[PDB]
Amino acid sequence: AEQIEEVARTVPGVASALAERLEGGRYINVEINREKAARYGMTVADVQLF
Amino acid sequence: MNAWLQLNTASEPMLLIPSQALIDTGSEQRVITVDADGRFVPKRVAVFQASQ
Repeated sequence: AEQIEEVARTVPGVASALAERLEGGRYINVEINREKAARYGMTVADVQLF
Repeated sequence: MNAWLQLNTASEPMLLIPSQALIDTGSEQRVITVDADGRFVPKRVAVFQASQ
């Protein structure tokens, strides 16, 4: 879609061309550590509440 | 009684920019530099730490 979008703008009659991305999303991952949490007697569910 | 302690600590000197000025996509961090011409040119940067 990225290539097609740019060839599309080279065309004489086109004013704009934009292909929506399927994975341009941003994430903040909280990768919970079972062994680390267990130390404090916490389950994954326990941590996730925060 | 309860008491709230606020601490301020200074780090080693590092390049300082605002936080909204930094883009982080997980595998790369970048800022958008403004050129002498006004041209907007991207530049890669290495983040040390951040606060406030």
